[PDB]
Amino acid sequence: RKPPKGMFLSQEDVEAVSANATAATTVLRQLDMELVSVKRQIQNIKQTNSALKEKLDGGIEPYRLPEVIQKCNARWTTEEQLLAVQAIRKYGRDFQAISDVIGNKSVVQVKNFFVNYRRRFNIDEVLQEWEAE
Amino acid sequence: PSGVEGAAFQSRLPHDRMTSQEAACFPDIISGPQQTQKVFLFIRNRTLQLWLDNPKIQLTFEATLQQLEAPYNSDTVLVHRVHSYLERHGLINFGIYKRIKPLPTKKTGKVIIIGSGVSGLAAARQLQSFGMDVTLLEARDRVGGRVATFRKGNYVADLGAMVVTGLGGNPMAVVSKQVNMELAKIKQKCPLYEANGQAVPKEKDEMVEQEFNRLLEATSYLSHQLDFNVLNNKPVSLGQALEVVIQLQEKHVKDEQIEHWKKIVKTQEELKELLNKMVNLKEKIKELHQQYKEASEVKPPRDITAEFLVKSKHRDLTALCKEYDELAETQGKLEEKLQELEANPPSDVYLSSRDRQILDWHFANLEFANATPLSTLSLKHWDQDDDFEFTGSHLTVRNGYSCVPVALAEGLDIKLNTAVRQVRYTASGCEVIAVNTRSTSQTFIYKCDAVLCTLPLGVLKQQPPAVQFVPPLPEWKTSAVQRMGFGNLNKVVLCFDRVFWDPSVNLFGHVGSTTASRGELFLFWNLYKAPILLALVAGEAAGIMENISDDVIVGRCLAILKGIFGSSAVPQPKETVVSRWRADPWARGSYSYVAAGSSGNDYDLMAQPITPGPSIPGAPQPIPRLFFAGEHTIRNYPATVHGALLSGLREAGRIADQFLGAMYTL
Amino acid sequence: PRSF
Repeated sequence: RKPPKGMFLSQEDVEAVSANATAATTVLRQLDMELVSVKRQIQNIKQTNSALKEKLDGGIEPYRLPEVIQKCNARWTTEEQLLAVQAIRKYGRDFQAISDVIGNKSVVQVKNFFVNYRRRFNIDEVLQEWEAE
Repeated sequence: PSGVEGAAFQSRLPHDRMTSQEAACFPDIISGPQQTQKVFLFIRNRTLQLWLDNPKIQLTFEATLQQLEAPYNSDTVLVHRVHSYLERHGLINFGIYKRIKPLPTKKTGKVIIIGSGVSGLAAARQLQSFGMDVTLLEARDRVGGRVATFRKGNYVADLGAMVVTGLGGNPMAVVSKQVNMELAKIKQKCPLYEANGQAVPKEKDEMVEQEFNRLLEATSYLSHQLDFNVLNNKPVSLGQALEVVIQLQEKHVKDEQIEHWKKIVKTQEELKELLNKMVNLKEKIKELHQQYKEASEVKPPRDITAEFLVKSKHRDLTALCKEYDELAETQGKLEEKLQELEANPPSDVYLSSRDRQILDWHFANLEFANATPLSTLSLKHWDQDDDFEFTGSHLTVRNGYSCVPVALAEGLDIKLNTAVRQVRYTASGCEVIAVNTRSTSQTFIYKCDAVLCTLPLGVLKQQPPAVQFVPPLPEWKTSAVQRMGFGNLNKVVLCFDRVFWDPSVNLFGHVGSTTASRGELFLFWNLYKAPILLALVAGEAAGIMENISDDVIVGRCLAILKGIFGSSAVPQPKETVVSRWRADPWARGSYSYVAAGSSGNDYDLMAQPITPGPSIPGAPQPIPRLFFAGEHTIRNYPATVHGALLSGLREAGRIADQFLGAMYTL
Repeated sequence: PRSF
């Protein structure tokens, strides 16, 4: 039913290497060229990729910033209330960033904020202008 | 196999079925009840066993019936019909046996046999055995034909056949018992030395051989499973197919490198897009720092909008620092993936030149077996006789294979030095016209009832004809002769004054330099008592070494021996012999092969006899007068000595049945 | 057709 294992033989293939005299030598040069083609294409992205490596010298260690550790509180100092309103205008609904900006309020205290002070801060409006960007 | 059933196997017969030949002789039984067939089958097997168990004495009908048991020794016409069939077709009482009932003095009918080669002798011994007047006409000054046996002093070396292919069902097994032939086995350990004379290591040696046997099966798959058996009208040869399989294996090695490196490229491109995000992000990060610093440079206490900018900037700076860290996470993997593929590549080449050169020796051996270059061998049929292989070690004949034919020639009328030039066969008999090979003017005429022709196929194929048939052989016969292949191999005999090779190694190779010279002195045999080394020239090289003096050939032989064993251990050989089969005019070749465009069917055509036309128009169809025997006629066991022998026995029964009358079919 |  099937060849020896490892040997490759195929109706499509066999016809293509018999179709004429040097139809053998032909097909084995479109593959020797296909090979060199793809082989220097490697040294040339291997070359490009080397440049981009040089530009990342040092990574971002100098531009990094220390982590902030601060115990998450419950009351809303009027300071923190105002950081909130300005945060809702630059971050839309990304509560994660909004909690990160404040740094002391639960992503859910943030959600709670949205409904409690909803009236006295007009976030719908504020939010509607966040959408204007 | 053992018992009565071993006799059926040893006689090339199914122990539990009636063969087609037997049905024709015994239609009553094979069309009859299953019980009768089993009785017959036993009586057949049991008689074979008797003859086999002691083949130096005739097995008479009496001796047989004696030693059967009832119920089998009850029906005595069934035992008589079985014994007579057996004896007629050379299944019992063939070869060299002591006659219990001396052949009657008055002969019946007359038969000329052309050639005292083994097949000729076989039929001739059997025809005389049947009480017929048998004369053999031999062109040479010796019997044996292709079984030659160089003899000078203590040296003995056959230049023709030299191996007995295993006694398991081999008529030669019987003849060996019948005639003492020193039989030695052949250890199959053969090491192959390279062109430089350095022994090939087991690694390559075992590797290539496995790949060779792997390429062979590949052709058999091209032949039977893809029906790749015809190309631009010409039928496909084995050589052709082996090339289309080595090409397709070299193609595959490339397709395999392409789609591997093409994983590298794709992988490297993935990296290219990743480093472009990472360098454009270290830019947003560098710029963002300039802003958070600057925004932190506004010392407190500040308005709540100024404080928002510092915290917000420090956050998008923490956001973009999460991103850039997730991307040098992804960068790590890709960097390691590349390092994998780069140092884990696939096979670079299908076959090294040194490896393939070794392979070309394995193709030399295959051109040895079939005595012809592989381009010629029919792809579909070259191995059609492979089902009928005997079982057992292959052997050699230490005293020379010449003794068998000579023994058979004992008691036969052999006219040596007698070159048949015209065979003339007519509705009323035949006359054979021969000359004397020494002074050719001196002409001979032989009249006879039937001519059995064991002319070598190469003789039959000579253009212009070396033997004229009158009337001409019919087209169905001469087309068969053209189509069939008759090839060539030669041997060189090297006689030294001392063993300087490995004495526990019967045969050792030499690897050629080219594909074109793969056959040229590619194999050597220590086979004999004396210090004799045998060199084989096969393939395309056989036909070309015949144009080169013996010294030039012995020259090359020494050279290759020399490098293989040192230049101070290989002395000049005392006596040297070279054959030239395709040059010999009585062989024009070594033996036959299934050539492309031929089939096994041609081997049967060769064996059909020729029935001549009626002399007086209106007369009834005559008797067949011209018969054929020999290596190229036995389709199931060709190119061999046993095949020849079987062909000879075959025609003797066929000829006898015709002129003596088969009274065993009633 | 394949020897030894």
